Amino acid sequence: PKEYKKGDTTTGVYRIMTRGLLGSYQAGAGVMVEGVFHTLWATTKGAALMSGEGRLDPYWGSVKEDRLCYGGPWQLQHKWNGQDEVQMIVVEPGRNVKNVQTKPGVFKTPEGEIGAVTLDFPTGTSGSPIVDKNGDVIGLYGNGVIMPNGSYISAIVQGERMDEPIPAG
Amino acid sequence: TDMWIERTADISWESDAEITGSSERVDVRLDDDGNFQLMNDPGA
Repeated sequence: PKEYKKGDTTTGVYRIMTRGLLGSYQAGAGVMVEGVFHTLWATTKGAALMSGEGRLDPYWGSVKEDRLCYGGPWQLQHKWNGQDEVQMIVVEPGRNVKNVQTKPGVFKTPEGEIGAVTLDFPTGTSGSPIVDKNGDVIGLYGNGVIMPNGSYISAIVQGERMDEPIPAG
Repeated sequence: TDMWIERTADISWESDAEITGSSERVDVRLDDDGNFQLMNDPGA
């Protein structure tokens, strides 16, 4: 019964699937970088994930910042430079993956400030990575918030790289 | 467990998205005979 081991952590973009009553559906998306899976807290709320022949357990998270990672500390380090356009790697449930280019905006936080995108995709797309012109992940597609005209914008969810103690077996 | 993950794309900026605003990704794997599997497909 060999689920005592770390699962597959191949670098890439992933769909997060789960079982419902009648079948399976996509709960969200995420990104695997440096052997660590990154997603929003809201997509799994900490549930363990099967990956290949093993498991990934939650490692660190922040409900407030809507960030969650598995298999090690938060590795994503790059941020939107505030000027350039970005590309979202859109992992919409039931759709082929596509890259969509967009100009983020700065939007008014009480607790500081945040970049947001005007792109409006279903909430099962949440946790899809957003990349810069180098393919560096600058954040994740956050859950949308409603504007005065009834349109939605979504935060670029991102925070600081966190430290890992030196591994030994 | 309750939930699992499936690799569906590589991480990259795409030139073709830059030019038109939106591009479907072309992330392919090939079996022994040179036959394609489309990783990006939701049914793969």
